[PDB]
Amino acid sequence: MNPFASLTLTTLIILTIPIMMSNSNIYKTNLYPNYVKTTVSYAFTLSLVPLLMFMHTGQEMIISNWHWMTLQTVELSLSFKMDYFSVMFIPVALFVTWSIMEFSMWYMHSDPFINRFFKYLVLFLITMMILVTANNLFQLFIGWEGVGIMSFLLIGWWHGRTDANTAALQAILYNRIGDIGFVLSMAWFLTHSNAWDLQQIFMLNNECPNMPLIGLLLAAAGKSAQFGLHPWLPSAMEGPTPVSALLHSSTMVVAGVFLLIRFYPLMETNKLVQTMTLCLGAITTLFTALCAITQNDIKKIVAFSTSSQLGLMMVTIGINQPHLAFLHICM
Amino acid sequence: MNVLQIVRDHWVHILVPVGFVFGCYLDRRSDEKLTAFRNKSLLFKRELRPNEEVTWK
Amino acid sequence: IRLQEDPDPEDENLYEKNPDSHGYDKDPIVDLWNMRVVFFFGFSIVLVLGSTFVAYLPDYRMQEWARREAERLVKYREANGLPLMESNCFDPNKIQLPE
Amino acid sequence: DSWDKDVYPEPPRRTPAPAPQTSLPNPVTYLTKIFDLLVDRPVTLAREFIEQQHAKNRYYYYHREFRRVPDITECEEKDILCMFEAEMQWRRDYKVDQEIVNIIQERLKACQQREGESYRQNCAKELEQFTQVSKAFQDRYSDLGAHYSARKCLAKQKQRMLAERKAAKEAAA
Amino acid sequence: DRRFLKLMRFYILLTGIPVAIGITLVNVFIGEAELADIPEGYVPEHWEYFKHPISRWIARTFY
Amino acid sequence: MLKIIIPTTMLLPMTWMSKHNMIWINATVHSLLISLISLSLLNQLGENSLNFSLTFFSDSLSAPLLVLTTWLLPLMLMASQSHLSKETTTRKKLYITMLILLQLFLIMTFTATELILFYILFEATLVPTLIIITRWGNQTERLNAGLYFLFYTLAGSLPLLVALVYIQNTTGSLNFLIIHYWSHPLSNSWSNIFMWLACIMAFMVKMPLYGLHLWLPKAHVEAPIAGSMVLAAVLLKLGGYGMMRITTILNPLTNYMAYPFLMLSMWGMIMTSSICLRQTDLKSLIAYSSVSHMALVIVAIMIQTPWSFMGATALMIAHGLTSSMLFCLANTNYERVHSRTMILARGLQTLLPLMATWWLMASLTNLALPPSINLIGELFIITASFSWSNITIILMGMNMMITALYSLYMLITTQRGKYTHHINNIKASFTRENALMALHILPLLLLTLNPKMILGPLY
Amino acid sequence: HVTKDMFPGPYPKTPEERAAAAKKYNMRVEDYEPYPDDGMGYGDYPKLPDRSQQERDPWYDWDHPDLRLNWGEPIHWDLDMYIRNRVDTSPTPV
Amino acid sequence: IRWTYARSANIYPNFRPTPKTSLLGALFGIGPLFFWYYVFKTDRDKKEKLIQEGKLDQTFNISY
Amino acid sequence: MMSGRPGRVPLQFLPNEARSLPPPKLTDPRLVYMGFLGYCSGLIDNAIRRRPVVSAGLHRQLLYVTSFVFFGYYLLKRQDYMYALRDHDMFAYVKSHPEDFPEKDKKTYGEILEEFHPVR
Repeated sequence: MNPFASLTLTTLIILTIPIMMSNSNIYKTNLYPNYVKTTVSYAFTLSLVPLLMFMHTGQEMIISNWHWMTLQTVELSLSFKMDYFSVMFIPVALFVTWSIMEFSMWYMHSDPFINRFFKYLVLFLITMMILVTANNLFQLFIGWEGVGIMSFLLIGWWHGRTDANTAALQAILYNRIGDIGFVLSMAWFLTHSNAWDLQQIFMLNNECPNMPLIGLLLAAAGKSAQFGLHPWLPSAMEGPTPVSALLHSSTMVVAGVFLLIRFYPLMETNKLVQTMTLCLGAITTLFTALCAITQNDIKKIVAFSTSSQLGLMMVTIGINQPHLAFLHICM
Repeated sequence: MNVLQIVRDHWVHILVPVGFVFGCYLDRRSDEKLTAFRNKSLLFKRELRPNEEVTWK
Repeated sequence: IRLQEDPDPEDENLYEKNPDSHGYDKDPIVDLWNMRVVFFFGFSIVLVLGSTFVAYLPDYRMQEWARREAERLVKYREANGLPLMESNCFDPNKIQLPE
Repeated sequence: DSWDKDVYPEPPRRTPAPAPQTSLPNPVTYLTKIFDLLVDRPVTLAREFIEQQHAKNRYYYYHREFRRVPDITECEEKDILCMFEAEMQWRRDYKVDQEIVNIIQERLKACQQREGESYRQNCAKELEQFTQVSKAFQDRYSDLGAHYSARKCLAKQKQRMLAERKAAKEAAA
Repeated sequence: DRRFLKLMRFYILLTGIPVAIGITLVNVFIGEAELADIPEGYVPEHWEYFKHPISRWIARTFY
Repeated sequence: MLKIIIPTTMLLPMTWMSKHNMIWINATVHSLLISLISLSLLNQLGENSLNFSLTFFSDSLSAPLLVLTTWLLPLMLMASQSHLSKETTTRKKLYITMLILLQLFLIMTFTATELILFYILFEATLVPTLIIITRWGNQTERLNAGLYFLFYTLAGSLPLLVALVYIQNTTGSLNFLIIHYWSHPLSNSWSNIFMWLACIMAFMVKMPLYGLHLWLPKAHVEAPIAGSMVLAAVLLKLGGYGMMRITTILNPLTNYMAYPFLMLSMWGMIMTSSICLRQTDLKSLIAYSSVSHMALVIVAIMIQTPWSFMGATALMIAHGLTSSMLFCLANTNYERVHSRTMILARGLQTLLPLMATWWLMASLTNLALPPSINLIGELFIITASFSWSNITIILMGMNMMITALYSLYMLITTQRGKYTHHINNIKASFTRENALMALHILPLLLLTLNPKMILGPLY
Repeated sequence: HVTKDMFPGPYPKTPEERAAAAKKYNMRVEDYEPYPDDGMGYGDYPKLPDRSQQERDPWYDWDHPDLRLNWGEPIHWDLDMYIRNRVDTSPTPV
Repeated sequence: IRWTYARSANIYPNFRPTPKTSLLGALFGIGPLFFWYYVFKTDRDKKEKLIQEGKLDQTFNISY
Repeated sequence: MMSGRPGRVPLQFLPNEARSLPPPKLTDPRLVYMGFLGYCSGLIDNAIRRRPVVSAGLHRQLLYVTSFVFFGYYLLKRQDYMYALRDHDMFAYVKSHPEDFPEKDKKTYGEILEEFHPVR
């Protein structure tokens, strides 16, 4: 317990250091993309070690250090729950971003703001890591909106791109539709369960999570581009090609799915709510793939496939395959 | 070095600081007006030590 | 033209005759002095030392005392076989109920 | 630790001592070893400076006390002196009662991770202990309103106590 | 726009690093205090019931 | 509080006999000093309000508003420097006098002990703003703007005066401490409903409430910029500070007659936010945005829950910093383009880098990114409203979604896109308005670090 | 530079005032057609074609190609939801 | 300026008390408030009717 | 509420009976505010007369403040006299009529049935 949890805290702060150097205007804007390479590759390098003891003894814990709000009966503090899902996803996420922005250095080089560009991928990375390394829904909400507004800015990378602005406008709009269920779950947990941290909610034995489960389902539906909340994910392809090999490639879209497996202790309780997931996931698999079957693009088709895939793992969540779904996401 | 202008320019600049200390003078001209129950609330009924002769001022 | 009025003067830009100015006023020497003093007072001790003042304020609403006193009678309830906290804030014996 | 198990009960920790029968030696063991003696060692002696500097000049801070005053029940109507004392006493008791709920939630939450997947069967004791505290809290301070006061809680306590008094006579039949 | 940004950090750090140095120095040259049982014969002053000496100093001089 | 009152009134002689060019420097520096002195008011005990004097008292509700006013005062001082250059010195000092007088009345209002004394300075703020709105406005309609703003507030103010003096004859005192401590249940007698009513529409007319808000779009979009911030940032919140006060006695009536105003508000922000999305003038959006944000506060106070009150306080302070920023932001564009049409100056990111940021998180704080205090106030309202009624969630959740819809819309229709090639007067962004936005935004993130200071006395 | 005659007037009834608003609003006499007089307050503003900015030809030398508008020409009362980013009225093959 | 002035100023001078306008004024006026009044009143009455005898799920709710 | 009370000698500013009351203190904020009224009146005088406002003829200014404090002083002495008379007939009539102001016993909070309205 001397390694692992401490190492994770080291990993999630060293990724912020590029931003701290960026805002300090002491960094050199020329090699900053390459400087970003070294940070992400190193942050990936220190991301392997937290796996080692999890393979060894499988220890899991929650880090809650600095108490933010007391709010009478409900104390609030920044808190990361490192479990199976979070621990091995960080190297998977870290390895992906290091490679994709390695490619993006050669690709995304004919633009004046490549320094500002690579900084934005960094600002996605800590928001996504805030989401996955979370212990109460509010921090996950912090990452949820952070990546959503991050997509808004990244999709609209060309502020003169009218289509990208519309896609970004649709990008957050559908994402805010998802948060309506997040807010619904947020209110129910603070009222019926009177808790925000993940641990208490699961073990309070909320054997009537009907409305929260719908709220959780709606949240994942918006984030994971379910039917009715799908078209923003294809729309995000309008931005630069690396941006399509980014947040919406396979990173941000699965955040809602990660929320679904997160709440699997209570997710299995209601067979009804258990059902409607694999339904909507199944329709996405057919419909989005059907659109990609007769189509005239490359990124769009594989974007439609991603939504079809994004419909796949949470179908398994609908059939109570949480860990298997998470394995599928990383694959 | 032009004694007239230096005071004339900055003589208005002390107006707020003197108001502050004046403001701090008279708001605590108020406590001795509202003495009433001193060390008389049983929650803070503290026996006066011989060294001092007052709870607060 | 019954109303003899001067034409609308074009708005002046602070940087035409004073490119290095700070957009505060016309005369330069006080324009820097204005900029020096607002940039001083604003983001300095009003902001920084103000932040330290609130962050390092003394006990605000006494929650450290709450925890310290809470731990004391948490032990007391757990010591002499008592529930951590009863259902009546005020002792039901002193309250003289009607009828 | 400064806190004791009577306040925060920490379940005892056991260590499943390994047995690496595999040909390859474990990579974790020296990975934690190197992490120990390249990071912990500089900060251990650095902390020794911090602990020794605290001993060089150790001042003191005490705990604020509160002498109990008559309750609102024994306080006088329209008398602003005594019932203010009871009011403030009631508000402090509310703050302590809020923190009692905080501790029992902290103890309960600590239980869940300690038992891991066995939280369902091995956290019932802490859950019911919090449950009765929360139920006692609900009839104590809940539903009072944003403008809660000692007299408002006393009315709630009297309302609950007269309802059960009527129920007790009903149960007597 | 760059004149902006260096003016902030200069003026922010003008009192930024000194108080940052002062707080860190206090934490490693005076530290904090420890709990007591209120030794009899001497009532704690208004600033005694506090952990951080800066917080004690703030209450000492102003509150 | 005279340690704040005395220096504040001392700003008048100093600003009235300073040099013809030092009025801006002198007023800005010492107002900031007052803000630093006012920062000491953040200290609050457990539940005892700081009772400095017989006629002045403060708690965790008054001080955050108090600091907001004092911190704000230099912000219009720097904002007004732009368009007040072309004026005579005597009239310029008159402008400063109105702002300082407005500040002085604000501090006395929040620190007032009894309701009648609170009422006198509360309303007294109408006079300084009436001169500011009318005398120094820009367009013909400002004359109709002042009357609309004056009568609307006054029409509700007078019934409160009758009810307030009626309190004194019945209870025996109007002091807030005694009223709350001697609080008694209010009967449901038909007279008591109007008794309840007369103490309400005074606070909700200036909130503003849905229906009784038309002065808000007719004043804020039309007042001078300096008057625009103080109107939106604090003056609307004067109803909030009063309503937490007056609700201590008006119980248990609030259970019944909250309804006709509740869904009047609950359908309100969704309706108002829809209007914001479909504006044509820039400042009209933020004005319509302000009432939309103010609407959730009305529900927060009226529902009478401790969580909502904390959410009411946090949203109150957060909205003030926000609405001041966007109004300042619109003023910056209006000055160069000499209009406030939204699509007149779309696509200015390519020419305004730092502004495009100042658009960015100002709108994001309007979108209320986590963990900005806007959500902390907003989310607390949601939990309180949900505990009151589950079906509440869809409405204001849909509202904050249509709130999200427009809150990027001017970002798209002012910064995103292509410049207008005929426009050639967008000069280098002056540090004055530039640094103005910095002083707006940094306290927002600074308060985000330690929000525990702005949830009011219920925290 | 501004006057009532070129300001938007009341609802036009007589054909001469239809021509009067025509020169003010910068169309021809036959190109002026105000909204229905149902009391909605539209008045003298003409009912321009229910089209969107996406329908506009990109190749034409627009004075505002960012939204495909030209200086001086009349614009639509409901232009705001009928611009390129917002709802579009362009034909669909199906 | 013709669009803004007609979209902001010249609606009331061209406004008419036409029965149609009053009709759309009525159904979009008091209509929705009475809609949500009944909905929330019905929800509150249906919600409240079980609190006074203990038929709700409130055991783990001591925050409000 | 007082022009009909017995012994009220007409057209007599301050009764000899009133001299038993504390004279207003010179520092009295009510009194010093009336001095400011004299100061403000002086500035108004130079404004209409087109004079150097603050720095204009001090003799005209100093007369205004000196006059206002004086007529302020006796008005403040008459202030408390009438209020004292209001508080004099207050208690003498209370003692003279005891039965219409009965003494209320104590019925402390522990016994009142006052209810709690559920704020939900």
